Amino acid sequence: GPHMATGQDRVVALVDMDCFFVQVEQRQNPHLRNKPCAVVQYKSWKGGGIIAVSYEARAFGVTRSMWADDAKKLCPDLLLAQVRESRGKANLTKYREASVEVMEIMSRFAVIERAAIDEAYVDLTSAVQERLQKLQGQPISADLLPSTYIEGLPQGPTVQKEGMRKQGLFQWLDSLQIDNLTSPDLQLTVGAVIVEEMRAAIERETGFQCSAGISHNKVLAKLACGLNKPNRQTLVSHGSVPQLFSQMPIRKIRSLGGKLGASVIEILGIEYMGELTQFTESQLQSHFGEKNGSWLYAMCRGIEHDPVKPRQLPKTIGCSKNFPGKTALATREQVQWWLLQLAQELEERLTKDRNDNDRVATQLVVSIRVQGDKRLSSLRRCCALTRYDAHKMSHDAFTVIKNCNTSGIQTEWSPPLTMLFLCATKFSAS
DNA sequence: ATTTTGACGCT
Ligand SMILES: [Mg+2]
Ligand SMILES: [Mg+2]
Ligand SMILES: [Mg+2]
Repeated sequence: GPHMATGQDRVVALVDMDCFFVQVEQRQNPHLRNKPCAVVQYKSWKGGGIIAVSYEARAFGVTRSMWADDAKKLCPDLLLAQVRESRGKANLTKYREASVEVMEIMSRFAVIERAAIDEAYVDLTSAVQERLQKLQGQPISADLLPSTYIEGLPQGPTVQKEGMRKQGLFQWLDSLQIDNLTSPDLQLTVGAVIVEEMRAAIERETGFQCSAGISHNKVLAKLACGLNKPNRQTLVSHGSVPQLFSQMPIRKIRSLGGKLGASVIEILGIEYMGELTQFTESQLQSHFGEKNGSWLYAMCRGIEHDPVKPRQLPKTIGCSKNFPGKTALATREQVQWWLLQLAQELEERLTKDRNDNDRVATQLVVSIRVQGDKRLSSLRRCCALTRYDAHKMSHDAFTVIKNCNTSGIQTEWSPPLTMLFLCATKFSAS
């Protein structure tokens, strides 16, 4: 009891831009605003592959990883914006630059960890301490939390969505003990006030709306963020965890959506995160390894210690192209031309990175796939990156892969290549 | 024939 650590030491937020690439295109083209629309890359094969979907289009069943032609079957009025194509390939620069806009706003409020192009974790512990001092024991008004849900409320003894939201927030604020500055529930509540202000700043200064989760760690913040989308934020308190986890499929927790979570389900014969509490830490370690076992033992109790890392910039700058079916590169000239295209985009992005961020990549990673291999990568080789020169980088990549050609013939490349990937890594200050 | 990314853990 008195020594049971409860994982209530931090306030952590996860901010997730709503249907991000779609909003970028809708800001640029007002005709797309408030319409079923999607972002598609390429157009020739089946109308293009959808990679982002507005909530209006999601209502028709349109999803990511859908061909545009099939999406149009579900949603005949679906509007489409195409990813830019440069040097023969999709180019995501517009979305990377929009991401920078949002990340730089978030960084004015607190230390952020860039988790993906459209999401960042925020460590709000210190900001919450400061705001609690500025308030002077003053109660927190519902008006400070106009888009916040309290997960698990209302409970106990209106039929509209905003009405339920307000009833739950009222119950929460009515229970709060605002005079105890060390109360974790109060700390989370102030965190949510700050996140309201952060999301308001993002929308005012970029036009982009986002959702957010506020809790005591990254996994719960991420889970909370998805509970009320779009354009809303959700507070998941420590006390809400038992009910929340009692019917939460294991695959919904970050890192359990794949083979490990499937093994948890199969080996333990359970379905819901909360069912994990009935195993000892040693039992979970025995099935899933020392680190996974300890992590699961604490996580099913709502506890995790993974820090919000101070990293606003990506650690790698990469570019890749698949060559599916019959487009597979079967000649040396082909391989060299496409290595050059990838290397030129990489050089452009690298030079911009060096100017903006005072750093230089030192390693070039080359990865290829050969036809007939279920693995995403068939071969991954590194070499030195000493000069931001596209021709040199393409030559080096060719040098490190050229012995993969099993063909005895001079030009022909066998087996044909279905993927090329150049990645700049190992940055150093400059 | 989703494609094009990005981070991290294992050995
Ligand atoms: Mg996201
Ligand atoms: Mg998103
Ligand atoms: Mg998504």
